[PDB]
Amino acid sequence: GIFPVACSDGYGGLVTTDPKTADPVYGKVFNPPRNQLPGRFTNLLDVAEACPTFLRFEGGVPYVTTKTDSDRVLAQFDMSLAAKHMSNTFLAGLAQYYTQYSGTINLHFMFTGPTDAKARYMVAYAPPGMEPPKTPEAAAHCIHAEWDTGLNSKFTFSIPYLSAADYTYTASDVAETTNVQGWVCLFQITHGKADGDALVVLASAGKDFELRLPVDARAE
Amino acid sequence: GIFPVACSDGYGGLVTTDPKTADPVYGKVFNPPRNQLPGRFTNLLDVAEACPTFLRFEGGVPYVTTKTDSDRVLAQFDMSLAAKHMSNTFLAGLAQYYTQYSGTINLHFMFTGPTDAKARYMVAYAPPGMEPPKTPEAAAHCIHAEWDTGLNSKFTFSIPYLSAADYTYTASDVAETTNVQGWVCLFQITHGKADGDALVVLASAGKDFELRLPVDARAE
Amino acid sequence: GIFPVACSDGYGGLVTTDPKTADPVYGKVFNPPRNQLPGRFTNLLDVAEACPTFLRFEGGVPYVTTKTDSDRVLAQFDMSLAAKHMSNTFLAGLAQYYTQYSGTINLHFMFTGPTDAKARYMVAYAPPGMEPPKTPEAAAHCIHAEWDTGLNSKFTFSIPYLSAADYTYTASDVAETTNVQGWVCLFQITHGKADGDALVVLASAGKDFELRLPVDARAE
Amino acid sequence: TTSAGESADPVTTTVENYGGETQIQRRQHTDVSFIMDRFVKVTPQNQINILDLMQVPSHTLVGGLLRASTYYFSDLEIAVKHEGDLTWVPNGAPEKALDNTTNPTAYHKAPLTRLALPYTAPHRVLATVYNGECRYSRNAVPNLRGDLQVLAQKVARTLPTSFNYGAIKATRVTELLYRMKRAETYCPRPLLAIHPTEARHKQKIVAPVK
Amino acid sequence: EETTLLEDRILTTRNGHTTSTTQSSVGVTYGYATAEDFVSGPNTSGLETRVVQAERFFKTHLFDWVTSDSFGRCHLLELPTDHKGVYGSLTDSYAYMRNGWDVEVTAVGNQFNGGCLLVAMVPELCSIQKRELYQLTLFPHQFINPRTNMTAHITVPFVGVNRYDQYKVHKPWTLVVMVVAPLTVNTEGAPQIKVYANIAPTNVHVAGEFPSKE
Amino acid sequence: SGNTGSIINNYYMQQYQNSMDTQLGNDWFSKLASSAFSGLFGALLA
Amino acid sequence: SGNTGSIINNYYMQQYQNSMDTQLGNDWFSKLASSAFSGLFGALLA
Amino acid sequence: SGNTGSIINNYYMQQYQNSMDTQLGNDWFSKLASSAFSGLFGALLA
Repeated sequence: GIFPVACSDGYGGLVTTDPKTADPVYGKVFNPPRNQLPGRFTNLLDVAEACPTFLRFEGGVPYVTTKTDSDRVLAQFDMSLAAKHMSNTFLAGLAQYYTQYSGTINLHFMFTGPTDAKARYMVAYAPPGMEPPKTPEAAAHCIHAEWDTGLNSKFTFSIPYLSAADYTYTASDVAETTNVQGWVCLFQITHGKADGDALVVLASAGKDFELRLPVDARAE
Repeated sequence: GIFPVACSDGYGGLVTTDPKTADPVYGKVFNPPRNQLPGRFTNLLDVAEACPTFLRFEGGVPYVTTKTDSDRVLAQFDMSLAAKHMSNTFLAGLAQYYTQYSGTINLHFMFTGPTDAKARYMVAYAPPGMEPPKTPEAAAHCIHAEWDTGLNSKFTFSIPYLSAADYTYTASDVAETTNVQGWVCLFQITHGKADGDALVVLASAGKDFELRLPVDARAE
Repeated sequence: GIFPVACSDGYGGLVTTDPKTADPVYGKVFNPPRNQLPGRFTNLLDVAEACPTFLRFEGGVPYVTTKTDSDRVLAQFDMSLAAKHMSNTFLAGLAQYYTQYSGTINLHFMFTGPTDAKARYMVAYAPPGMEPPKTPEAAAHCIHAEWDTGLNSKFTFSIPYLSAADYTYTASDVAETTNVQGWVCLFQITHGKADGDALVVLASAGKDFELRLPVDARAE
Repeated sequence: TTSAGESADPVTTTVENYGGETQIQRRQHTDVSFIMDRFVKVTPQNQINILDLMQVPSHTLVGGLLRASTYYFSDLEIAVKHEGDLTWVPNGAPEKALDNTTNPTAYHKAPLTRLALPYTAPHRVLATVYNGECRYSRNAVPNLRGDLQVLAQKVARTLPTSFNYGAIKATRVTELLYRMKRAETYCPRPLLAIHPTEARHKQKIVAPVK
Repeated sequence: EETTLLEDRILTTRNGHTTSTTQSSVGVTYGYATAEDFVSGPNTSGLETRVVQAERFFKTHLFDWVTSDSFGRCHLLELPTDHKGVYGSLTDSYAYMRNGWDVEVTAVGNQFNGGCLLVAMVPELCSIQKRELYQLTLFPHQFINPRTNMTAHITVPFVGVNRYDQYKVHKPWTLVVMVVAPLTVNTEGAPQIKVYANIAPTNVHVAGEFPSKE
Repeated sequence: SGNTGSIINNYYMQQYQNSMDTQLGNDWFSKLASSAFSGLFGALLA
Repeated sequence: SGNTGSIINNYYMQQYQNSMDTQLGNDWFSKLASSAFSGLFGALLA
Repeated sequence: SGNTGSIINNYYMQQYQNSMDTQLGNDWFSKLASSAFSGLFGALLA
C-alpha cells in the first residue's frame, strides 16, 4: 500500500506574501562577481539615520527666516509623519509603507546667516491634550532646548516618543490618540541683525526609531 | 487520523526542463556492455577546443589568397559568433544554443604556397567604439601579431574577451554593446612571389571559452 | 500550518506493470501449511534446461528416419525460436513471451533402431550470410559434430550464439540480422541396414540461455 | 605560436602570449548529460508511434546536438497527451502486442502521462547514422569509391529496425515529447549554424519594454 | 623537423612482412583511441580467432589531383573495399569480422607545388552536405601540404553499434580526401599529383565459419 | 520480491498487506537443472 | 532570509533553486549610521 | 547527473528507475583537449 494523506480545505491557494518558494525550472547558473560593490544598504533605517532630509516650510523652501516683529513663532507643526512639513523627507517616504512606528525622530537646525548675524532659538515638544504654546514663555514648561549661533552652525534635537500606547500610527485620520502626538514648536528668542537670514531644517531617524507592519496603500 | 497536507496552487504542472524524474514502469533491465567504446565526449567544449573548423571567406572558400596590389586587407569581419565568416564553424553551431559566452576564441592561419613563396602577415583585434583600421599602420596600435612563412605552416592567435560586461551575447540584433565586440583584421604586410597562394583559416575555443544559458531558437 | 505538497501532473494513473502494491482491506489471515510440497519451480529456465521437449519434422512426428538414397540431408531448419520445427517445444512456448534471447540452445538426438542397425550422423551450424550447405562435404567447413550408434543412444550438441548484436529476437518478420541466425543442418553420413529407423530429436536450454524483455503478443 | 599545421595535434594558445590572463571557465551547460536532458516535442502519429529519437527535428537543440554524435546511449522519459490508455511495448515486440494491456499500459489521468522507460535495444549503443543495411535477403552492399555523387545511392535507406525504444499506442495521441536520460555521445559530427545572407545574422532579441 | 632542401622527419611503418618508409613524415594521427576495446564478447561465444596473416599493406589508387579541382572536391573510399588477397578471402570464409585500419595516403608532386589536401577517416558516412565539409576536421585527419609533406598517416580502431560486423552489409569507415586549397603548379611543380592509399587492416578477428560451395 | 520496486517500507503491517504463512514439522527444478551431466562420456583425443 | 519561514530544507538543490554567486580576489550605510556622533560638543553644567 | 536537482533519494530502486549497465573485462576528447600545445615554438625576446 501507499501513504494516506488528508488534502485539507482551507490550505493551498497562492498568498502574495507567503513564506514558501516556487519550484525551480532552470539550473546551474553562476552570476558575475559583485563582491565589494560600493554603497550597499541592508536596512532602510540605516540610511534614515545617516542621511537627514529637509523639512518644508511655507513657500516650498527648506528654511524659516528670522522674523522681525513681535511674533516669535518660526514654525509649529503636528508631530505626524503625515505632516505637510515632513512630506518631502525620506522618513515620511519610508513611513507610508508601514502602519506603526515608535521611537526618536531627530531635527537638525543650521544657521545660514553671515558672521555678523547672531540669533537665539528654542525648540519645544508640546504633547497632546492642550493647545500648543504660542509664546516662548508658555512653551518654557514643555521639554525644550534653546541655543544660539557661533562657530558651529548646526544644533540637533531628539523629539521623544511619549504616547499612552507603545506604538503609534504613521497615517492620520481625524485628530485622535493613536495618530496625533502633539506639536513641535520652533521659536526665535531674539536676534542681533539676523533679519532675513535662513535657518534650514532637516530630520533623520533616532537611534531607537522603529517602523513595523508593512502596508501598501496606493501613494507617492 | 492521517497526515494533513496542503495541495498547493501554482505547483505541479509539467515543465519541459524540470529537475525531477518520471515514475518507472518496466524493471530489471541489464544493458549490453559498452565500456571502453572509442571516441566519447563529455563536454561539447572539449571538442570545440581540440578540433578547429574552417572560416568562410568570400566565394565560399576556407582561405584568403595573397593579393598583389596596394590594398593590404586580406579579411575584416565582426567579432560575432553570428558573423558570416564564422557560420560554418563548429563553434558557431554550438553557440546558437546558448545566449551568452565569455573568453578566448583562437584563430589558426596555415600557409599553403610552395617553398619559394614567402609572405608576412598581421592579425589585429579592433575593439568597438571607432572604425576598424584600413591599413597595417593604423592597425599597429591595436593588440596585434605579425609572423612570416618558414618551416612551420601554422600560426595561432587568441582573440581576447574585452567588453564592459562579463558576458556577451552569442546572437546579434543591430550594433550594440552586448552583441558587437569590434572586429578582427587580417592584413598582408608584403609577400615575395606568393601571388595567388592561399592562407587557410580555422577557429577553435580557447582555454577559458565559456557558453552559458541554453536556448532553443528554431535554426541550422 | 501543514505540510505543503505539489500534486504532480503526469504521475498517478494506474500502470498494469507498476512497482507499487494496493492498500490492504482484510487482515490477519493465516494460510494452511504448504512447506515441502513436491515439484516447485522458481525460474522457468530451470525447467527449460532440465526437461528437453521434442522437435517436429514433416508429418508431425518427433523424428527423422534414415533415408536410403543419395540425398543425405535428414533435416535443415532456420535457427529461429519461431521455426515450425521448434513450435511444439517448451522453449518456443516460453520464448514467445519475451522479445530477446541470448546463449546456447542444445539439441539431443536419440537412435531408436534395433541392435543390428548402425548409422553415422552430422549436425552443423550454418551461420547467415550465405546459403546453407546441401552436402556433408560442404557442411564440413562449418562448426559441426559427427557421431555413430553404439551402447549409448543419445548425442547432445550445443548450438552457439554467434550474431553481430548481443541479443537477438525471438520473433521473426522477414529475413534480417536481428531475427535470423542461420541454419541447423542434420545430415546422415551413411548407415548399415538402418533403413526406416527413427532418430528422435529434442531441444533444451543451454547453461547460458537467457530470455529478456517480457512481452504479451496474443498467441498459443 | 608557430606549429606544423599538417599535424592535427591541437594547438591552444592563450592571451598570455601578449600579456593577458586566462580566466576561469564554468562549463556545466555544455556537458552532454545536462544539455540532452530536457523535453522536446515531436509530431505524433494518430495511434501507433514507434519511439525513435531520430524523429526530433534536426534544427531543435536536442535534434541538432543528438545528430552531432555518431553513436549514443540513453534511457528515456516520454510525456504523452492521449485519449484512452497508453500501452508501450519494448524493442523487438510484434506490433500486435500494442493491443495487450499486460504490456506496460497507463490508464488515462488528465492532463498527460509521463513515463520513465529503459533502453531496450539489442546493441551496446545506437547510431544517428548507419552505412549499411539490416535486411539480409538482398545482394551485398557495394564498396563505393568516387566523389560525393556516389553517396546518393544510400538516400532510400531507413535506419535498422532494431534502432528504437519500443513503441507506444493509444486511441489518439495528441502530443509526444522525448527526454534523454543519462546520455552518452561518441564520435562528433558537424553542427551547423544558420547561414547568413548578410555579414551578421541579426534577430530581434528580447529587450525592455518600451 | 630536419635539414637543407629535403627532410629528416623519417618514419618506417611495419605491418606484417610489408614496410613503408617516408622521409616527409609529420607523425601519425590516432583516431578516437590508442587501442581497440574488447575483442572477445558475449556475441561470439568464445568462438572468434585472430588471423594475423591478413594484417599487412594493400594498395589502391584514389584520384588525380589536378589544378581544376576546387575546394570541396572529395574522393571517398568505403572500407572494407575489394581485396583479392587473404583479408579479402576471410570475408567469404567467416560470417562476422572486426579489425581497425592503419592508413597511409600519399600525394607526391614536389615542394614547388602549392595547394592543400585534408585526409580524414569518417565513421558511418552516409551523406555529407557542402557546408559540413567546413567541419570535416572533427574527424581523425591530417593534411597533405606540398611545402611540408607528401604523406598522411591515420590509425583508427574498429567502431560500431555491434562488437563484430558483417561487412557484406555494412561499411563502418570511409577514407575521404578533400581538396581544401586548389593545386598550384607555377613553373617548377609537378603538373599534377596522383593520390594513392596504402592501407593495412589491424587486429583482425573472425568468427562463424561458412560452408564451402563443394 | 516480484515486480515491486519501492525503497521505503510499506505504510501497512505485513499482517495486513499479505496472508501470513505457517509451517509444519528452484527447490526441485533448480536442483534438477544443476544436477545435469555437462561433460563428455568418451576419451578425448586432442 | 527574506520572507521565508519553512523549517525543513528545500526538496531541490541550492544550484537549482537560486543562481550561484561567485567571488573575485549594512556594509556601507550600516557603518555610516554606526559612525554617528551621539554626544554633546559643549561642556555640561549640571 | 544531468538536469536533475532533487535532494532526496528516489522512492524507487535504481533497478527500476534506470536500465542497469554491465562491464566486460571527457574520456577521449577531454584527453585530446588537455594534450593541446599551449606554448610558443620560437625563442622569446623580451
